[PDB]
Amino acid sequence: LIPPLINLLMSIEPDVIYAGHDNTKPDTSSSLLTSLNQLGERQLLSVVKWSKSLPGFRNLHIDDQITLIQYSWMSLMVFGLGWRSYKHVSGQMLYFAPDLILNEQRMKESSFYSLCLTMWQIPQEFVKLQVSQEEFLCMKVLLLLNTIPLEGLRSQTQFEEMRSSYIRELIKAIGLRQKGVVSSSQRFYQLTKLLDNLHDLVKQLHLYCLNTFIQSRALSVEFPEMMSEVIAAQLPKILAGMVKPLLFHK
Ligand SMILES: CC#C[C@]1(O)CC[C@H]2[C@@H]3CCC4=CC(=O)CCC4=C3[C@@H](c3ccc(N(C)C)cc3)C[C@@]21C
Repeated sequence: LIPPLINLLMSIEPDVIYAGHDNTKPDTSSSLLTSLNQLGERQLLSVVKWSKSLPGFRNLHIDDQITLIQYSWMSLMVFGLGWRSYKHVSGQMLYFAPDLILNEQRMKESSFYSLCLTMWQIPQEFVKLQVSQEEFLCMKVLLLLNTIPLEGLRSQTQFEEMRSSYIRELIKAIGLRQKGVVSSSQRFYQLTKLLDNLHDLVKQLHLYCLNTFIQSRALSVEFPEMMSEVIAAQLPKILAGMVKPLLFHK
C-alpha cells in the first residue's frame, strides 16, 4: 500500500489551473507570453497554498518559507508542466494548462521555439523513466527544498530534518514498484540525478524570464504582482550563483 505521507501529498495537490487564454484569436509573441505570465501568477498562488498544507513547511521560520518559494518556483512550475504533459498528452505536447496546450507546430510558431524544446525535455525524460505519481510527489517537495542561501536558513536544523524526511519518502516511493536492491539504488541515483540536472535547465529559464521582465514594456508583455516581486526579490542573485544549490551528487 501507499505510505501515509505520499497519500497526504496526493491529497494536497492543487486542482487544475487555467491560463485564461483566448483561443479564438491567433497566437502572437505578446499574447502567449502574457497568458504564460497570468498562468504563472495563478500557479504561484497555488504553490503558496500547497506549501501551507505541506507537512513540515509551516514550522520553518516565515522568512525561510518565503526564501524557499522565491528560490524554487521556476523549478516547481517546469516540473509540474512536465508532469501534466506526460500524464495528459503522452509527453508529446506542452500542457501548460487545459486552455494553453502547445503541440510542436504551435511551439515552432511561438517565437520561442528553442525555449519550448528546452522545457519539452522534462516530459520526454518522464516518458523515458516512467516516473510514478508517488515518485513525482516526493521529487516535487525536494525541488522546493533544493536551494538555500549561502548563509543557510534561519531554521536550518528543521530544514535539514524536513529535507531528509522527504528523501527517505522518495526512497519508499521507489520501493513501491522497483523491487530489488540494485534496481532501487540505481533508481534513486537516476531520479536524484534528474533533480540535479534541473538546476541547469532552470538557469536558462531564469535568464529568459529576467530578460523578458526587463524588456516587458517594449515587448508588450504584462507581468502580474506576485511574479514581479518574486523576480525582483531574487532572480539576479540566483542567476549570479549567490545561493547554494543542493546537489545529491558530485
Ligand atoms: C515563453 C516564456 C517564458 C518565461 O519567461 C521563461 C520560463 C517560463 C515559465 C516556464 C514554466 C511555466 C510553467 C507553467 O505551467 C506556467 C508558466 C511558466 C512559465 C512562465 C511564468 C510566468 C510568470 C511567473 N510568475 C508570475 C512567478 C511564473 C512563470 C513564463 C516563463 C517564466
